[PDB]
Amino acid sequence: QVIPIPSPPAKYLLPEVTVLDYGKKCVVIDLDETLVHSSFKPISNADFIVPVEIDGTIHQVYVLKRPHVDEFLQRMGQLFECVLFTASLAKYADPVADLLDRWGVFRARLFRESCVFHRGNYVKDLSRLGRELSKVIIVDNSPASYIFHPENAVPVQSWFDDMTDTELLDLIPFFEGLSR
Repeated sequence: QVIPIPSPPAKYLLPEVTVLDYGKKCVVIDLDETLVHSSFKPISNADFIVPVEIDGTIHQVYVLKRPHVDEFLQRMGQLFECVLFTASLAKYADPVADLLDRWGVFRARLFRESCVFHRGNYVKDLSRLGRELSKVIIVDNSPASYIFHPENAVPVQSWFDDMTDTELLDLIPFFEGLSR
């Protein structure tokens, strides 16, 4: 009581759903190989460059945007409570999301701290979100991420650099139809 006790830990990944989000499915979206592909190998046509300090030293990260990601994120931001959920380091993923999400589309961003190590893999345990599970969808290229919840996952192919990819555009009418 004398001096303030540090903040007591939340029991759920997300806060309670806000007003503008009542009645909306929660869509958990992955970052790496889902929305973008990053390397440390320099390329001339990167979409973003992000400097990341690890162990006191600066790495330049080169980020390519999967085709149609802007249009996809824009429409998802209109229809759902969107949550970025990655097993990537927040020091990397956060500044990337700042450049990618220019429109307040993501209600929340969850990184490595929100993933659990299970038998070689980093799992996104959807029962921890604080949301109705029949009202959660996961958009993620790595089935190992959703090992506990494969019924909530629409299959998403890993994306590296193929500019003919249209999976995010094809996701739009799928998600519109289940917005109903």
